[PDB]
Parts: sequence; C-alpha cells; structure tokens
Amino acid sequence: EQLLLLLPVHSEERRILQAYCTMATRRPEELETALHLFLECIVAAETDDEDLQLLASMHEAAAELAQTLAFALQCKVIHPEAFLGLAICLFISGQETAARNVLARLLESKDPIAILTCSEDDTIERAMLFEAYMDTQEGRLKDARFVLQQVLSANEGCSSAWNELGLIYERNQKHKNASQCYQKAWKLVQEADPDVGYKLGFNYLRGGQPVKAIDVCKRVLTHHATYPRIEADIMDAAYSMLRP
Amino acid sequence: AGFQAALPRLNELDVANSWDKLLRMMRSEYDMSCLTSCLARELDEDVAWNPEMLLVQLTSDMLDAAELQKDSGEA
Amino acid sequence: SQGEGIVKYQHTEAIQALAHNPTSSQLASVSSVDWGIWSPEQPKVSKYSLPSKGLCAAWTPNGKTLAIGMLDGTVMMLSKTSEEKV
Repeated sequence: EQLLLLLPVHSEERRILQAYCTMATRRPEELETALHLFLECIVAAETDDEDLQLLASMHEAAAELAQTLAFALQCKVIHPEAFLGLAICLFISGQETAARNVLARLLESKDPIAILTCSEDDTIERAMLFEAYMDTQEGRLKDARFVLQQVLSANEGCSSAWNELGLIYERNQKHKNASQCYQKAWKLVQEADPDVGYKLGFNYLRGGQPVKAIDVCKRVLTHHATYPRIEADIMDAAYSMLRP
Repeated sequence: AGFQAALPRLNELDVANSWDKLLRMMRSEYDMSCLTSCLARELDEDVAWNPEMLLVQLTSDMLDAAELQKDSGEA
Repeated sequence: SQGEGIVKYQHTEAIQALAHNPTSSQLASVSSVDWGIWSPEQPKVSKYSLPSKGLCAAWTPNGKTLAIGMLDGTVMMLSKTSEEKV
C-alpha cells in the first residue's frame, strides 16, 4: 500500500490494485470493501506518522466508498483484471458458486489465442490457474488437467501449473511423472519455493531417495527458513530412513 | 498451509528514498509525476570534505565502476 | 586379509558401525538392539536394550572410553573400564 499510494488516483490500475491490497489482508470487512471496489471498477469500465496517517485515511476512504452484483452477471466483460479480482474476492469470502459464474463469464470471451499471446498481460493465464484451483476442490481433475496442458503448451515456464499437474498426478499415484514435472518446476523456480520443494521432498521420501529429499529441504530452509511442517514431516523421516 | 515470504523492506531497497513519504501527500488529489522526475536519488549529509581524500575517493569509485564491467572481460 | 571369514554372527535388525580399539584386539559393533562386544576369546556377547538404533562409534586412542553417536544426540561414555557415563 505504501507503493500503491505512489500511483495516480485517477488511474484504473491504482483503482483495481487498491482493491487487491485490501483483499490481501483476508479480513472479511476488507473483503467486502474490495468487492465493492471491484464492482465500482467494472461499472466505471462499462461506461513517520504521516505515512501511517495516509494509510489509515485511504483505508477509511475505501470503507466509506464501500458504505451491483447482477451488473457483473449481465454487463459486457470489458475489463478482465477487475473480473478476476472480483472472482477471487468471491472465492476467498466463501461464495464459490458466484466466483464460478463470474470467472466463466470472463473466460467465455476467448477460453487459445489469448493465452498464446506474447504479452505482459497475464490475467487470462491467472484465470486459468484459478480455474484449476477451483476444479481441484470439486473432486474432478480431468478438466483441470485440460486447462493445465493448454496453459503449459502456451507457457512452458508456468511453475504453478507444473505444481498443480504434479499434485493431481500424486492423487493419481502416478509418481514417476509427478517427480519429473516437479523437477521441471524445481528447475524453473531455481529451488526457491517452499511448497513445490515440500511436495518434491515428500515424493522423494515416498520414492525412497532420502538424500535428494534432504537436499531439497535444505534448499527450502536456506531460502525460506520459516516455512512450517518442513523438518518435522520430511527431514526427520529422511534421517530415520537414510540407512534402513 | 499459508506462508508468505520475507521480502526486503522498502527503505532497505534504497536508503535515500525519502521522497516516498513526500510523494504520498501531494498525490492525494491527482498526478503530478512530470514534476517529480527531478528529485535526486540520494541526499546530502552533514559531513566534512578533505580535498585530497575526496579526490582519492572519487578516483577509486570511478576505477571500481570501470572494473565492475571489466570483470566480465567483454571488449 | 586374504578373504577368509572369521565368524558370521547375526544381529537383531540392522548394524550401523564397527569400531576397533587401537590397543586391544577386539572390536565393538553398533547395531539396532545395542552395541555388541565381540571378542576373539569370548564368542558370548551380552544383549541389552537401547532407545533406538545408533549411528556411529569412536574409541579412545588409549582405549579408555567408547563414544556412541546417536541421531537424537545422546553421546554416552559407555566404557568397560569405568561404568560412569557422561
């Protein structure tokens, strides 16, 4: 938010990123303020105590501007990033069905040419990632794999997509290709992510290669030492089953 | 479970970026960014300058600036 | 040295370390159940319980004390000469 106050007030990017910063806090009242901010964004698109003081004042301004849901459902999907922000606000706040509706409305535009774009804008790709996340909670995975294969054919560096396909492989017990794509993800990440490192170490543990698991967990800790559940779930068993 | 990486503080990225404070008041109404392309990156401190030591420091800094690129060996 | 086995004696589940005293001929094996003391004169080895399986072992150059390296960190001065443990 300290950086966000550097943005022009009239800029659309500031207006949507303000809602993003408010929804980041995960606070339900902040979620409501962000939701109303995003609804205002889509409607408008259709047609050192001083720094803390500024932070507080912008928080109050968002609160009072928060004091239109059918407008999202019915209007033309002209502003995609605001649609994505609204959808993730709906998902975090708890309403999964409305998030499904709004994001399906966003991605019925192109569903592909849009992903194959060599552009800085990646809102469409992030929408694909969110759709994979939502489908992973539905009990079905075939359409999630469909989306992941699409985005990875378009974008080979999508480390999160590799992570998700590895995870659904782990559900399918297909562990060799899961480990292969996890190694792909680990290479792309440059060994600097706690979650793909965590699951890679767990796969090594299940694969019975505790030296590799120790290497992965040591990289996780030398980069993100505060990640929980890493040592007590991987390192202890790797030490225990290093020499059976 | 949720985990958020520890990223550097804004003042860690630059020590003399106090304009971050100043620019956060004027922008309360609209954008004046064409006036703010003039603020110096650093700021002067309260020190004393010996002529010979200052010249030696300037020469050493320019030599280090040259040698930082010269370490790659590109020519 | 030539390749003739002297004796082939089993342990309970697994063996971890082998330590030879530079002074005396007999060695000490570190295994799953406990550390066994096999000697050429006495094939009988006493068996006792340990919290878990050890990792490493080290004898003193004069043969005073034996140190057992353990995963949980318990290094015990279990020496036959002195029953005291540090």
